[PDB]
Amino acid sequence: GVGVSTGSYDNQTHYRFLGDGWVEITALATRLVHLNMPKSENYCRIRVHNTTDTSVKGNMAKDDAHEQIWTPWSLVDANAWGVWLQPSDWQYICNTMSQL
Amino acid sequence: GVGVSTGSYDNQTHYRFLGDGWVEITALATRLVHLNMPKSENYCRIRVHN
Amino acid sequence: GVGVSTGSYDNQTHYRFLGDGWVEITALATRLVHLNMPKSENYCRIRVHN
Amino acid sequence: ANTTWNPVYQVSAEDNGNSYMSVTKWLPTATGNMQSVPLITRPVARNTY
Repeated sequence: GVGVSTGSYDNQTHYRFLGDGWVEITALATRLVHLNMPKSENYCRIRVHNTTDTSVKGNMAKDDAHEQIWTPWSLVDANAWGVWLQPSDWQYICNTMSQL
Repeated sequence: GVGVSTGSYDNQTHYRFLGDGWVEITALATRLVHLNMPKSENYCRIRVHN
Repeated sequence: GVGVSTGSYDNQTHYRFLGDGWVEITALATRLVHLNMPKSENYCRIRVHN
Repeated sequence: ANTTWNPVYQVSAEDNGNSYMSVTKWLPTATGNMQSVPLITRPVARNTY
């Protein structure tokens, strides 16, 4: 039942030369996540309207006026180039590959 | 043995158009229940008369 | 020869559920037209300049 | 099916206001409070003869 792992850790990057100038680059990334019990038990419709800047005549761009809907759910969005490849790898790609 | 889930959560509603004007509507609903140890150890025949 | 209709009147709209969320909507429309003998016997190149 | 010429009554959600069909009625609050009010059942018209 419980008491045994259910996966494997691997955060590397393999390069498979498919020849003809094309190369298949597979980027594996594994990380440890930390989630805490959300404070908002239910969906909230908080309305944020900063006036410390909007009220001023000079300040116009500092308009953070909006009304979002805070949900009790987190999100695992790893849409970042640095969260996939390795610092050294990117150097090789940009210096060699001409498109990706 | 113990230490693993035994189900799945799904509280949606799907619409399957069976054509001819009729549509099969399937409504799925999942919720978390909270039960406490009943105070009455046995069956009681309480008589309420306001 | 002449003295008998050559068509049928129907100005309704039928909905055929093709399922999968898509529905084929057929719109039929029939009307009576009234045409009068054009005044301009031939093509005219009228120039309007208010 | 639409067997009439004049549009039949429907159930819409008017903007946030005194209107009963207000959206805020079914929308969360700054804290997260919510409420479920009754809905208009049988909105479409039916001829009984």
